[PDB]
Amino acid sequence: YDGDTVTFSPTGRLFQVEYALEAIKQGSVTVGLRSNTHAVLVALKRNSSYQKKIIKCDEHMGLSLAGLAPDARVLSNYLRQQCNYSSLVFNRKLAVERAGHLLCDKAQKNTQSYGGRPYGVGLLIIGYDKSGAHLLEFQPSGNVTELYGTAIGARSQGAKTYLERTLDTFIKIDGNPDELIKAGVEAISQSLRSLTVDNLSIAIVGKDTPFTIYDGEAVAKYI
Amino acid sequence: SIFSPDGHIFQVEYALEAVKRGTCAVGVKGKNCVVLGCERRSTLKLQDTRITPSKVSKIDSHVVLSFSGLNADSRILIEKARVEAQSHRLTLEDPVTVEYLTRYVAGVQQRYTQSGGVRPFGVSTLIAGFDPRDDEPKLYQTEPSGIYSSWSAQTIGRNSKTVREFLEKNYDRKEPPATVEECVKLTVRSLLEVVNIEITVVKPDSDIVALSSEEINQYVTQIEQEKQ
Amino acid sequence: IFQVEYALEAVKRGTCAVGVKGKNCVVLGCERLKLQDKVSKIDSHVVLSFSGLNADSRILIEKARVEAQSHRLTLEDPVTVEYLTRYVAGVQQRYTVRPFGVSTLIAGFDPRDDEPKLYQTEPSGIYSSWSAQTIGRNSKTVREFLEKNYDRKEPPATVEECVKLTVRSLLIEITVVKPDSDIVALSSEEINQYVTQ
Amino acid sequence: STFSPEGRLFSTAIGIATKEGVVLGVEKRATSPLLESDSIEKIVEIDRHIGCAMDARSMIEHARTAAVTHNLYYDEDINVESLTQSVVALLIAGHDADDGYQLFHTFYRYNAKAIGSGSEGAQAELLNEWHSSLTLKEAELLVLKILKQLSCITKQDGFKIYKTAELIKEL
Amino acid sequence: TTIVGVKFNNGVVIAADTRSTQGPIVADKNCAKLHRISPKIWCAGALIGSNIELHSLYTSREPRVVSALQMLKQHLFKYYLIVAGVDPTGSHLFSIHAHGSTDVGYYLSLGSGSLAAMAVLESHWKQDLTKEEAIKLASDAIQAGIWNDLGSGSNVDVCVMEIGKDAEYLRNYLTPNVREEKQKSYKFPRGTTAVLKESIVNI
Amino acid sequence: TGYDLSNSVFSPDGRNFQVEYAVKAVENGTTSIGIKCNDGVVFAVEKLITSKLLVPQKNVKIQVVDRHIGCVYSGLIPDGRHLVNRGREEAASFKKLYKTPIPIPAFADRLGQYVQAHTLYNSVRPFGVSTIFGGVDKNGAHLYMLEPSGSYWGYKGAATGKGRQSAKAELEKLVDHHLSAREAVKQAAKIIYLAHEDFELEISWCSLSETNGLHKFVKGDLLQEAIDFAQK
Amino acid sequence: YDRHITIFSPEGRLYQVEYAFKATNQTNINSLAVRGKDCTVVISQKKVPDKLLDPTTVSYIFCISRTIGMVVNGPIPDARNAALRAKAEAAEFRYKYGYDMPCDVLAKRMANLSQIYTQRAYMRPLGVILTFVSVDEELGPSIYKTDPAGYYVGYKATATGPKQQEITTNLENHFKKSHINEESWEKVVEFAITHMIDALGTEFSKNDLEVGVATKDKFFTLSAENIEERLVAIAE
Amino acid sequence: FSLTTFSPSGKLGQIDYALTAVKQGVTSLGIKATNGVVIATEKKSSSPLAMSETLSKVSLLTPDIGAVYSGMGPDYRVLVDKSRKVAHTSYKRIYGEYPPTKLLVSEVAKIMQEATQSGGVRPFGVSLLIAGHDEFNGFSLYQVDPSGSYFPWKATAIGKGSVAAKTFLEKRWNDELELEDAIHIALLTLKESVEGEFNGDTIELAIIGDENPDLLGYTGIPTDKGPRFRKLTSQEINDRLEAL
Amino acid sequence: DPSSINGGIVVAMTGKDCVAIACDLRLGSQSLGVSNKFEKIFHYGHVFLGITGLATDVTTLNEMFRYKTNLYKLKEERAIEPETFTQLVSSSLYERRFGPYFVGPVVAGINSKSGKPFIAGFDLIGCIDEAKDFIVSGTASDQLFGMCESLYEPNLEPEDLFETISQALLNAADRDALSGWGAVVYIIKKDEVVKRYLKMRQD
Repeated sequence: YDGDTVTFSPTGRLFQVEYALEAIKQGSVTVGLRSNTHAVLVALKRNSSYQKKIIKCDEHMGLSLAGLAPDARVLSNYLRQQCNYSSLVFNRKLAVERAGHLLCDKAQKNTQSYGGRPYGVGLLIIGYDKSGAHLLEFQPSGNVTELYGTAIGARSQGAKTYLERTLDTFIKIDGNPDELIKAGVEAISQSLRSLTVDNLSIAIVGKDTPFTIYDGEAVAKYI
Repeated sequence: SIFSPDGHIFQVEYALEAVKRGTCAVGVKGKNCVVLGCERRSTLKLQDTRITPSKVSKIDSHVVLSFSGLNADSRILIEKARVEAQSHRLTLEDPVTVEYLTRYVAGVQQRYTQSGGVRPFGVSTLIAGFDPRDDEPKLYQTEPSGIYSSWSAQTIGRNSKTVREFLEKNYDRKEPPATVEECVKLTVRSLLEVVNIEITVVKPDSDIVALSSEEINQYVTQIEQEKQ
Repeated sequence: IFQVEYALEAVKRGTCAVGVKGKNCVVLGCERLKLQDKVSKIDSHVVLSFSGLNADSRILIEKARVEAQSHRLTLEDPVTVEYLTRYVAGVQQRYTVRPFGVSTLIAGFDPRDDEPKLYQTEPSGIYSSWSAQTIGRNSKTVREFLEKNYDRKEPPATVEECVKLTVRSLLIEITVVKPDSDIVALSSEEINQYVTQ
Repeated sequence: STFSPEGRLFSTAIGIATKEGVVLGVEKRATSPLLESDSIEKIVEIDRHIGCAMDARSMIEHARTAAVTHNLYYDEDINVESLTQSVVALLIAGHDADDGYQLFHTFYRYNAKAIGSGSEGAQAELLNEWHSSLTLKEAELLVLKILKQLSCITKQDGFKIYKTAELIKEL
Repeated sequence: TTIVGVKFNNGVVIAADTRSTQGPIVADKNCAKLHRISPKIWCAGALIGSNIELHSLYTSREPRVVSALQMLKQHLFKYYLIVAGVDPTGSHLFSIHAHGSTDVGYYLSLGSGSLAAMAVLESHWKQDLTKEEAIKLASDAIQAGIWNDLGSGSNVDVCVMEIGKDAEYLRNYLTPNVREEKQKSYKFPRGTTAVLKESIVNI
Repeated sequence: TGYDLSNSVFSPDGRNFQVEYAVKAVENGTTSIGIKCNDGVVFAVEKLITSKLLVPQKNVKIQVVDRHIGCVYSGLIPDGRHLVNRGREEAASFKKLYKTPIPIPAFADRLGQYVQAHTLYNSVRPFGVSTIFGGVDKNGAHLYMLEPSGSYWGYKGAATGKGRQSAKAELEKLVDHHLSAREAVKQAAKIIYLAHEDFELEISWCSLSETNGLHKFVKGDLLQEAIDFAQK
Repeated sequence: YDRHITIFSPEGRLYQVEYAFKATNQTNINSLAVRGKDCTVVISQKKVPDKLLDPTTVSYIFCISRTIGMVVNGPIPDARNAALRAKAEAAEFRYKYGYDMPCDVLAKRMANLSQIYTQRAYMRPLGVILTFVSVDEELGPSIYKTDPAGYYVGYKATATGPKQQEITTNLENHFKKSHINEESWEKVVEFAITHMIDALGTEFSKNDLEVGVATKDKFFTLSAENIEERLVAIAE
Repeated sequence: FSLTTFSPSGKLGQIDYALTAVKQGVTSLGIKATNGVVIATEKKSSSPLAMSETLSKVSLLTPDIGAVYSGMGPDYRVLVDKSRKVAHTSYKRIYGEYPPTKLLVSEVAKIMQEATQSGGVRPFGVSLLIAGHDEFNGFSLYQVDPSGSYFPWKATAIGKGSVAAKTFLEKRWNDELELEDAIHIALLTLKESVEGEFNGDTIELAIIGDENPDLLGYTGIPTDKGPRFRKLTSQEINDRLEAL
Repeated sequence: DPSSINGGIVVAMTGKDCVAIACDLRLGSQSLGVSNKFEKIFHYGHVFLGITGLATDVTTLNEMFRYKTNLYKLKEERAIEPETFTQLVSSSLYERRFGPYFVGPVVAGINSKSGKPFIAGFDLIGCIDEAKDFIVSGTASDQLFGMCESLYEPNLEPEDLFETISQALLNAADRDALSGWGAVVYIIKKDEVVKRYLKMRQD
């Protein structure tokens, strides 16, 4: 029953979709969190150079990937296309929720039609718009969840548990990007079993901050 | 229509078998004519013989096509060949050569062994005739694989092996049949090795005649009294 | 790919074709029932020889001829042997429901040029240039003969030498290609004189 | 177009990337003395400052088309990392004004990399031999060394294929 | 052209003239302008039959005149006529304006002679016409067009479709314009024409 | 086994197995219900809290179509979104061709034809969602429930998901004992809470009087009253 | 693979079509149609298992056209697909040929679609048996029934469902002893309900039946209140 | 992909299966006479309440050509619709006259052969006896098989009882048969095949014979002929059975 | 006017059991006469077709009808008859009606089974004009119409038919600027066809 994306199993499961979800567990951990003012992405790159895990969609939004990178390129290019279309037709910064729903509706197509395969990449999208800072988690099944913080990729459960315990704290970090980045780098740490200035990657966007990525010396002060 | 591990195409080989189960066809080209022959298989009492079509079909005033294999596929090939023979004249105002029509039919047969969603034609064909403003006979064979060859005499269909062995040791390359009578005699003799005949003679200037049952009867009587 | 390897098997059953390029010309030789009675010009300056399924060779030769004329029609310059080889290789690639069971030797000269060219294509669509090559059945044996009788530092110098090497390799029809659209097939008696000598 | 239950989808080229230029090298490995050695184009140009050492021909044609299209559209040389994506085991090497000299093998950048059946040992030899202060001379000679166990990209010369006998004699 | 349709108490009758003109020149003196669409549906004017027959075979029912009208008007709209007939629902008489519009009538006229024929129809048409009265009336309207219009001439064709029985087509119902005998015979003596070459053709 | 690996195949019994497996997929979803009141409909759904990190009121599940149709579904949530997107396209096309908003039974038929079409061909998969949907139109309130087979009927009250049986046990009592919209919201909350036996209760409703026939979500004081009634 | 797609088995049978026949009975409701002197009646069991269903919506009788009505045996999704297609075909005929599609023409067109599904391997047959009823403008009261194999034929009276044979036996006995000679459609409806009761041995309430009546220039379905009057008249 | 393919023995499997479907079909027969052709078949019924008069197993293709079948009825219905369509568009609209029997039979065989060589389609599970008249060939009777192969026959039978029917026709058929004697022999052969009730309502006959101008539906065009194909009515068959 | 560019005329007449068809031989570019050998009459067996109008269209239709009649003869194993060929020509002209051929055809022949004369023409409306006496086509159609209408008499013997048709063609061609440079007359009988070239004004 698992040979193709169209076949339901007798228990009602889509085995290929669950295999695509398992593909993400092979990827290195990336972490996301936000206050009302700022949203942060912290990624463990893996090498040879460390592949960049963060992708910038707009001054107001960006994303990171876990799993199959080509699928990340496809989904991110589609997201750029939608944002550019929105600014072209309405001069309207596409809302993070609507961008997430567009990704949800695009990926679901591959899980129902024959001839394609689900995207084997899970994405974390952070953005800032009129509603404030946002964080979305995207999955190959198409499900999109708006979260205070999350982690995806191999051994992300530790970072997720740390974020669960710390939630009472970092939600209160308004107007202090450095403390949010410190909380994020600490959270990603529990997923290790270490961090170097070149290995680690950090991105941030918020009220005043346009979406920016820290690599190299830029991340040194946060390790 | 895909390669075997040893490189053969399964459907083409099975179409060759389908041809081999088909009824006989034979042709011999002499100095001045090509003769085509087949056994009637008129053993059924209720078959309407007077309107039953002959195995040999004209494609153009100067070319005839015989076949062995699946009749339904043979009719498709015949209609395509006729359309092409007329289209060649309509494009360039000359009739097709026997080589050109043979190549067209072979290409049609080949195309079905490679294009997906279709099966090969289970038909091998003998194409005989004369080129425009020419007098040397032409005889050719085509079979489902899509390849074609020229022949001085050939047989296809069931019992083709036996009568081909007969033809090999009766037809002489150095002194081929010199007249219509000798060609018809050899064709009837070859078919009588398999145990009523229809004979078609194609001659230059678009002369195509089906020999009457009395004429084949006289040929058979001569051959039989020779057998004694 | 399995289908391509089976097409290679079909090629290897086909009758052998051989080519050798000398200083001034390229010579293509080929191995041709009792009652039954290879090299195809693509353009006035390029010839194509093949080994494998004869039926598929007709499709490839027709496409190659159409492209050779379409190139002249779109660009004044006639096709180069390199360009035609590349086109034939691409055509073979694209069909890989089944590949063409044919490998091709492509020989000739470039327009208003005098360097002889000889190229090979195989069902996978890979192509390469050779000083001498053979394809088809028992091609390994005759290629091994060529590797030791052909000399890279002193290749054949005349039409007689190229034809002699080709005939010895085959041991029959022979085609000689020379610049300025000079393509000629040797007569049976000429080949007999070469063979006896 | 399928995933395994474990979530994964179901010659030797050696390159060294120095700060004075990238060097690529390949084992031609002709099958016979008859094969025209000149026709073994196993290193190819993609753009004025980009080349690769190896479906190959089609991909190379599309890469060249993309590179020339980018040059036509922007009047600039395509960044190698952008080419890898916009575009056999590959070593893609080129130069740009964003990150300079690069070599790639999903594509990951490398300081030096080896592919083919000898990759599993050439990787260790590279790890032991490669160092940042390599000048193009040592990069070439170390390419040759690891081959024993050419082409380059420079801002002055661009991509070019080598002379070669001399650098072998100097080994 | 002159075409009239006249509905009468048990059917419909259509008539036409038999002159075809290439400008001022009479190309055909006996053109048949009444055309069958089906056995009991006829048309005249100034594919549909085959499709009507195919649909009749498909449905195993007698064609409706409305079916022919609908198909014909839709065909003309995609890219004048009188279509009259009898079907299980009675006798019908429709006109089609070749740009797509259609109308019902109890008497109609088409063609260059349409006005001359319509004058007679208006003057003499009445409710409850018998078959003979309707044939006479249609013939008179066609004759008025013939005599008074230059584009109409020669003979009268009539088709009578009565509900209970089969349609009767009266080719050249009247022939009022038969030509008189010529004053002289213009037979040339044999050998009058000079011939260059004579040959037998192998047909 | 053997006749269930493709969507277009009948088994010797005449049953299409892939559709039944899609129903099994529906049974795994969280409980969602719909209730028809004398002048409107009410929608409620059990939203399970996967973790404390989910923002607690912004993962909306009930979807509006046009302005008068509300849709709630259980099973493969992405398939429900796909179906609702098609429904929105159908409603927009109807409003474009005809200036009146699409009638609820017409919309139900359009969605049923779309869902059933996914049970015809082997190259496509059935929807893994049963969709409760409804609204108010020129002829009153309508409540429908699709099945992965494309089947649908009108309902006085509907429930689907893992707790569908427990919820139906209470819908039956509601119908036997009655239900205005105000009371309908509280009873929907009660039914969701009873069938749940962490989660967020989401409620919505469309009534001719209390919403002027437009679909609105329950929020603030009314939502809290429904929740405390359920706790009571 | 002859059992998975519509191709011949060695017996010449099309097992997929035969399995599509099995699907028609899976709704487990019986129906019958009878012709009166000048009207046609269809009776069908409206089995409602769930108390929460709105019975107004549970219905397998469709108004295809002003004159034609259709009752379906088989899954409701396929039944609604067939009803939509029949409505579209009837409208297209009225458009192309200028008059209302006859009942038998609609049956033939639907059977031709069914045969297409039985010929093209890409498409599965619908598991529905369609019964068209009308009072034709020419032929009068008509019953035509189409099946998944693409076969159709006109009927004096017909029944369909798991207990088809029993209802057909009762109708055969009555037709032997005797169309149904009645003067108004109510009496033939009562007759049809009576024979349904007798053949199935089960009394019916107003909730258990759905009834469609074809009269000149109108096919209409009886509401539960009208079926109540009919059942009362039978009780008398 | 093709569903009809050559087996290792060279036979086409789906064609054999369609011929089996035909051999399970109800018996139908045709007899060619000096002055006509009779084609007959018996009509089994799905129920005693079914109106068998609504289904005709003998159908008119052109006013001079008619066909009967054996095998799957819906296939015959669609194939007859296509045959009429092609006989009108591809011949009559071009030449102004209906195709002769040979050419229409060739075109039906073309339709049936395409289903035997196209992908995604199974062969037609019917064999047709096509009887017709044309000016140059006269009366002719053709059998068409699921593969598209067709042969002319003096007399033949297809379906369940074809072997016994053909054995009987071989004995009965002879030259100088008049069409009335052909009808008599057809009725006898069909009676010996039908195990159920045998009467004008369970039997269907049609003839190709003299032109019937009375069935033309109009008068006044002398050069129009009138159909030569004519179905015998239930009463016309019964009166002949009463003289059998 | 495309038909007037090249000129030329065709006339067909019916005799007693025989047919005659005649045409002029001039091909010109309007005023300039180019060729005196452009015969406009073709035969496809025992049926003859004269085509006037645009010369390129004449050649195209000759090629097309040769193709179609060759296929007809192969498929039917019989030659096409004059009536069937008239229908074929009519349908072939229609298949190009939008963007038509600028031609006027004239069919002439003897039906081989009934053995009786047949001639037919086709007008701008595309209506087949099957005539018992004569068909004219081309630029001098008016001259030909009057000439034939005066000279023709029923049941002409072949030797009288030749003289009548040749005089009609010669005197009409003399009065047409774009017609002339010789004429050819075919006399078509049951068994043979005689082709004759006429002496005429070469200006």
